[PDB]
Amino acid sequence: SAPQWFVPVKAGDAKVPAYYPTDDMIQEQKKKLRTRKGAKITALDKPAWNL
Amino acid sequence: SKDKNRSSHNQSHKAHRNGFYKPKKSAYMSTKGMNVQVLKNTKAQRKFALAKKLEAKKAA
Amino acid sequence: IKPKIVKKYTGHFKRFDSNRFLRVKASWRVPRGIDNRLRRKFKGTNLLPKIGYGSAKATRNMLPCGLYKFPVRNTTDLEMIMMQNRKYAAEISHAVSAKKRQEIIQRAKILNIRVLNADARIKK
Amino acid sequence: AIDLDRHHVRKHVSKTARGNNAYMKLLVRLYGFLARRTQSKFAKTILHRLCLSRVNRPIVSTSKLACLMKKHPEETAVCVNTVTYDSRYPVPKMNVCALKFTKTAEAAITKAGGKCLRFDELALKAPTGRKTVLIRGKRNVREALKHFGKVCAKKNPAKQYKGKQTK
Amino acid sequence: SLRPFVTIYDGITGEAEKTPVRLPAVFLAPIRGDVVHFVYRNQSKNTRQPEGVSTEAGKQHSAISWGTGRAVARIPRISGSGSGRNGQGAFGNMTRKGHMFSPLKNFRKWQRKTPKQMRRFAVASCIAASAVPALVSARGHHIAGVPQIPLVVNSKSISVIKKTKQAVYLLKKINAYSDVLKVIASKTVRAGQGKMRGRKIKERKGPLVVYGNDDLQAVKAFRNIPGVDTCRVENLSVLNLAPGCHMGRFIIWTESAFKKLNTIFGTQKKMAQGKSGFRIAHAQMAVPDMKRVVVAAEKAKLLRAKIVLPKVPKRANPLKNWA
Amino acid sequence: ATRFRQTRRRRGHVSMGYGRIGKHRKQRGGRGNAGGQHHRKTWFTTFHPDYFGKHGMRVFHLKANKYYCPSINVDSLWSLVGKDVQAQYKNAKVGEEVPVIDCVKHGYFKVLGKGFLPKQPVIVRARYFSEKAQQKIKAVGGACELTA
Amino acid sequence: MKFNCKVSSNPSKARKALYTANASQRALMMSARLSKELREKYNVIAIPIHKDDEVKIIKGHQKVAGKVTAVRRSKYVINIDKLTKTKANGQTVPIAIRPSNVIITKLFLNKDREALLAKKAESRKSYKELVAKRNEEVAKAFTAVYPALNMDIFGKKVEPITEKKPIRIPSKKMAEKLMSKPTLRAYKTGIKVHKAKNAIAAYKAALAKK
Amino acid sequence: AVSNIHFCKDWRSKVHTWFKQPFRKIRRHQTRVEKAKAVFPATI
RNA sequence: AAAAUGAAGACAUUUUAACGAGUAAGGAAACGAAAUGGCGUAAGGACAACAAAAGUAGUAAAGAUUUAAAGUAAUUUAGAU
RNA sequence: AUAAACAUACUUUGAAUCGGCCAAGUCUGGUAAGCAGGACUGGCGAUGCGGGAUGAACCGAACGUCGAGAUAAAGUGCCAAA
RNA sequence: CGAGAAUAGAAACUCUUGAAGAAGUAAAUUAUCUACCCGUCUUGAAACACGGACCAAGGAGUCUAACAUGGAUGCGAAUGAGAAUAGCAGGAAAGCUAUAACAUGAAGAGAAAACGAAAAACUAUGAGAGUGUAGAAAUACAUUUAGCAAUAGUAUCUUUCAA
Repeated sequence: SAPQWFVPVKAGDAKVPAYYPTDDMIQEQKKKLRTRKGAKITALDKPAWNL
Repeated sequence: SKDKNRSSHNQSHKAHRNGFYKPKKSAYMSTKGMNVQVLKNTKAQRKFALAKKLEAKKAA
Repeated sequence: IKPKIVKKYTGHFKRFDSNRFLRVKASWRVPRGIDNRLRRKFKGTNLLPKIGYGSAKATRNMLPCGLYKFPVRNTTDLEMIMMQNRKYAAEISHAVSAKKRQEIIQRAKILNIRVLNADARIKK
Repeated sequence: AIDLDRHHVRKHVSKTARGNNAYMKLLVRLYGFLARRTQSKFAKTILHRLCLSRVNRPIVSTSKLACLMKKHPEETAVCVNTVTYDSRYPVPKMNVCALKFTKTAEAAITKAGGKCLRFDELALKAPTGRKTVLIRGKRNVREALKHFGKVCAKKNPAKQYKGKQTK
Repeated sequence: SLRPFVTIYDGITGEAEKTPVRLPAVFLAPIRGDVVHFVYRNQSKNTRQPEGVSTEAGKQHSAISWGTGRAVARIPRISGSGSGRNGQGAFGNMTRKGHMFSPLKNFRKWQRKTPKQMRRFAVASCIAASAVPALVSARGHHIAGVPQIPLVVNSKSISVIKKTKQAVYLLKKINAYSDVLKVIASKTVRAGQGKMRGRKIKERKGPLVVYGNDDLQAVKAFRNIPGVDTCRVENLSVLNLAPGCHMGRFIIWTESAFKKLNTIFGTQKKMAQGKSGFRIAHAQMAVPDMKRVVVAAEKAKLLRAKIVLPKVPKRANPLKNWA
Repeated sequence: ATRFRQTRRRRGHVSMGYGRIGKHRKQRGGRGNAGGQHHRKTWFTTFHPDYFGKHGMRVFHLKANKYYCPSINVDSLWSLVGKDVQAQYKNAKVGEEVPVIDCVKHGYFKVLGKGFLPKQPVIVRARYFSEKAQQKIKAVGGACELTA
Repeated sequence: MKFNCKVSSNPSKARKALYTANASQRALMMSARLSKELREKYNVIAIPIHKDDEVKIIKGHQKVAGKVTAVRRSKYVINIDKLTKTKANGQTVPIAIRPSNVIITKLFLNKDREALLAKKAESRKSYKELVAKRNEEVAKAFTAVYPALNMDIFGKKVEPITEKKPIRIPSKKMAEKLMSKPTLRAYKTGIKVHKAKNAIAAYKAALAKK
Repeated sequence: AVSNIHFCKDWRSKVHTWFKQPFRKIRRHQTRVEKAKAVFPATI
């Protein structure tokens, strides 16, 4: 398995080391930023705790 | 050029920085100059007791 | 994530009388005079470097981007921080040619390392 | 401020092996760990004596070990210092643990049927210390101590560093 | 003392000999870096040449101070007139074209003494470190491919080496050419005023070929190879086995030199023959390992359990805090 | 090592660790042992209280070779031949061969009596002997020999 | 290394003897190499240059071929009729060329170059027969110890010993405790960097197989 | 300790330094060898 | 200062508590829980792309002028000319 | 009774210093002195900060870098916070 | 009414501004508060005390020798013998080796002649090692044993008119 710190990226045919995989087996992952969950939706009748 | 002769100012403060060094207990237990006859009796007994103690040591 | 880097004094500790005489440089020197206005810590002139001015141990020597500087001279020197790309930032030395700079700049993109000299010695 | 009698200054006790000896560093590592875990005053003592300076760790000869081990037949003398050889007197059979053994002292102890141990073996065999006798050499036998003080003193005169026209 | 075996290789064919050789007892001496530093710090100064400024440099004037009452300082001044030199500064240390501070004399102390038994202690400790692959590589040697870190070659293969093409061939067979090429590829030029005095090239250090008394004709072949230095087994010193005070030099022993080691240095129980009066020292620790003591103490149920410091709670105000 | 001196640590201090009131001047009371009886008399009284005067008779030309007499105590006699020989002749007595300790051949002329001898007969050969030296050698069952 | 104690390895003394050398030693210094056609005819590598020779410039801006028109030994340079520059007002001046940037393609041999070339040729042959006698003597010793091998092995490829016999020595545990902090930290970082490189290589191989 | 140092004269002109010592050995050894070659039983 | 942990992490570890003014003067180097911690000048011996071409350099060194960044500070780092 | 284990006892080696000055519910010589000389303690020297307009010593109080509050000497018509 | 305890219950949010330049930082100017000339001798200097017009480069605790303390190192009744000097490989101001004169020490006192050390020691307090009980987390007591270093005091012995 890949190490937690290894996120392979594609190389534009530029020089690569021996250990770096060739881009045909490298699949990009979309950059992720958000990590918090939005507010839950509750009943129209019940009030929010933050009242 | 007359100078100040002497002052005791700050002398006591200096003496108490490292306080009055009391003598050790060994100073109070010296025996030089004691009574002549008292020392003779003490030497006689210490010689007598040592010889007896050594004699047992050689015996055993 | 990035901690709040707090500096206790953002100015410079200039030498005494450096503003008045051009032979006295601005590099700090503690005044050792017997009547010095500064070493006696007068009002107005009482600004001296002290250990209390030091910044927090957590954020010391940390660049504003939130990473620690790491000088590299070639592409191999980048591999020493490829495991810590979230802590260290590369820094191409001032004597590295423009040809070797492209290899360093390209390789760091492969290894996902932030380079602070990415805009150095660029051609016309 | 606060009226303290005196301010905080470093406590004048050594707590590591002086110098860059790799093996003495490990021995302090071993006994600092043993004293911290076992909480034995023997390991605390050995650790403290391992961190003294060379002048404060005086030698103990085989004659002194023989006399102190006379009524301790099956015991392991433990002295944290170099053990020299007293060629004037014979060496009986005994087990000694010491930092270093003189070439002649090791042969004399071995040839008599005894054993020469190191401190790592002693910790392996007797970590808390059960059949051991703690021994240290004499400190006042140094010749430097003769010249300390005032040679004009009426009670305990010094000994007059020799020099120009000393009679 | 089981003293594990050491294999001897053929330099030409690459074939290990059928008769192993026991490791000499000199490879188990304590590796004291502080003792080596004391000896190397002294011995490195023994090659220095005497130097000194001219005894009469800056004192070749008949100058005297002008004195006070002339609005000029009291430093002595050159006598006469008619040139720019007259009336200028004089012998004084701060003046131009005068003598300096306390001038350097050619009878200074150049060479340093060192006791013989301390010098022999350092060589034994430096030989021991040459058999530790971790210390050898950490010094800057490429020993990844060599078969045995106490590298020994046959005395038969050594006797046939007469040209530098053969010595290079042997160095390739025993996988020792990685260090030679590291020196070749990394040769450069000195940075500073050392080039004026003649010191221009600055090369690295490579393998050291230690040979015996029967390999005096193979020395000529190895000498021209860049980054290869040869030494006789008897003439070893800290200047060879720890250049720059970094112990752990990569050494290529020969069969004649490897076997003479036991006679030259002796064992930890036998006095040396080649170096009279010297015996290998015993380390402060019989087994320089702490794990075996901890587990035995653990097995005897003596050590307490590991302690994690409790989290000391922060101070609260009971009058204002109900909890 | 000039970089470990105190001059490198006192750079920036004006007086270089010698005082402002009392400067570092050329002399501090004279050159050499000057003023041995005038102002450094408290020094000589305190630390060398017999420096000035005369004692004993002069030897116009001392023959230092006539006083040469290395000494060895009785307890150290057996170390001249070693412990291997000492144990080998351990069970000897009058009548058979007993080792001879040549003190002179080892550079020792006089034999003194200090400490205790091992309980074995021995023949001690030396130039001079002490009263207690001969007593201890003879009380163990041995003999004393003269030389030169 | 240099083992003759008469000659000096001092750069400053070497340059001084170059500037102050007389005309006799300046001629033997400004030598040029013969071309292939001339080398094959005479079996001589290089000879001191001479006027009216024809040379061919091999290094510089213009690799023209001309005739030697001036052998200036004070400046240590030569002149060619084909390499000139116009001196602004119109007259052309020759361009100085170092003799080590040209090769001779046509000699000017009157009577003593012929004697020199014969002497230069025989010296080459005489040394060759001496080197041959040494190499045979060196080879005769090699076949006495390794009768099954021939001396051509030294010119071909070399196969390293792949056997990896390890040795047990009771100091490898202490290795980490015998380095100073600067060399311990570098040693540990090299281990960490090497391990991570192997981790990436292992991951790549798994992807390649799959 | 009372010091007794005799540096009150011009010791700088009295200093003798041994920089020729490593070449006395080569001189004496070579001459010693030269004697053996000339007539061997003279260096005998 | 005391407890805990400790072959290598790292920020010269973790926690708790007390303390921090200063002329003359002292605290040399080394010492894993380190018997004060560091910056700079020049030269000498090593190390510097670990897989057989192994620190930087005419794709622009040293130096000089400035703009910014790191450090309480000595100073260091980088950009532009 | 109270305090005291980073308590206590020190040993060795050594630096600088022995021109001092001020105060006072103190003294001596003097008409007197911001004079000369002493006993006890505290300070200035070596010392900045708040107050006395200003000041080597007076009053409060002694200083790592900052935030928030309660204060000390002393003040609250304006300069000047009250 | 109600402590302990047993049994069940519940906290995840909004708005504004920011590559049309947020927060921070820097430079210049302005405004409130604030700031006497550095070095030095001195009880006391911003002083109507002296040196200093400005800038660059140079500029001052060093070297040799004897002793002592002290921290790291080797060996240890020995240590050193890189005393001269003599050999070895290599070509070498480097390196290696030399049963060795001597230096310091192992014996001390006396001006010197003449001498030259045990009762195989004693007493005191002191480092360490166990067992049992209990608190009960660590730890606190009872008891058995050894008594090193250090200090002090004793006998005994060598030398001195005198220790």
